[PDB]
Amino acid sequence: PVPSRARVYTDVNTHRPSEYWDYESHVVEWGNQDDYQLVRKLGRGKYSEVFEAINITNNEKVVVKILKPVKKKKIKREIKILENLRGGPNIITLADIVKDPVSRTPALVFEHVNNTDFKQLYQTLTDYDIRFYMYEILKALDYCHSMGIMHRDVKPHNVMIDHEHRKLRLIDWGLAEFYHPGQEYNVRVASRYFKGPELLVDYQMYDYSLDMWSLGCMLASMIFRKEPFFHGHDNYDQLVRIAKVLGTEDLYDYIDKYNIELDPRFNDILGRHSRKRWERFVHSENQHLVSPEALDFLDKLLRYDHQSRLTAREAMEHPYFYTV
Ligand SMILES: NCc1ccc(-c2ccccc2)c(Cl)c1
Ligand SMILES: NCc1ccc(-c2ccccc2)c(Cl)c1
Repeated sequence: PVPSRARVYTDVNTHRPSEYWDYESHVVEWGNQDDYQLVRKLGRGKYSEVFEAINITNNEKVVVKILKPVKKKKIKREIKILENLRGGPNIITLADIVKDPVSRTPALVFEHVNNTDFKQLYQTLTDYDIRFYMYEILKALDYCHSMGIMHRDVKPHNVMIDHEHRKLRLIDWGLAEFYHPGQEYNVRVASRYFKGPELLVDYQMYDYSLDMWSLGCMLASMIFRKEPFFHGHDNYDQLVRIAKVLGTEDLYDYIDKYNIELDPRFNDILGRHSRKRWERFVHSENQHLVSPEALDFLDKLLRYDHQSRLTAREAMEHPYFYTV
């Protein structure tokens, strides 16, 4: 394959000492698990259990994410990234890191967010509310990309919103990684519906722009009330769903530009598809959320070529946000 490099924040890690990005060498220090009283279970993740808790020293609510220690290197990575990003705009705050002695289990302690339900959001949110929260996510992405970090798991479940206080936090940094120009990354990242074409075609030299594709998927589902927008049933079918909207001609131009070898599993499923106009997804139920500025902004995010997508900073300057 042909090499690629990010158009922005290309060398931010190159120009910092190893301590910043070498998470494997990072020394993790535990807090006191006895400072936290678990209140209730909030839910269960792939390799984690999330609880609402009280910090008994200051009577503040916190969230405790109990990790199933499957890979130590991955836990060190999440911790180092959370420490590096601590205090950034709309980044979840890691308040503490604790361990249970007997069970020998690590846990991350976060600021608590009174999360407004997803199904309770996409019907009451206005055109303004969509622009407002999209801009809040862009603040978090431009910040983490400026800090040389790709989130790699942008999706609705990883965006906590306290609607009453118009407060947004980008969470679950467990798949995040440091961007190093020329580095070949694992493509088995992000959640199916939000995976960029780069991942689906096994193009490893990707960058922060992967997050901009995921953001585009979120925007499309919100303005069109079609959740998820690209409904793949497996990773191969996910590319077919994208190709049914973006068309197969541009898919091959992308493969040719980067000299990508297309997996034989695509042979019988990809077919031939024209490019669809964004206006065809407009209906009576969603027309109050769609505007020419909304469709122009979406068109500039949902592009096969990872290099041709708007950066988070370029996205923030789009006319779609003139009212926020
Ligand atoms: N003081 C009550 C209590 C008990 C166990 C844990 C715990 C569980 C798993 C991993 C780390 C800590 C915590 Cl956070 C609090
Ligand atoms: N935690 C679920 C959820 C629901 C809706 C949105 C949203 C809101 C406005 C614009 C785009 C997405 C987000 Cl960011 C998260």
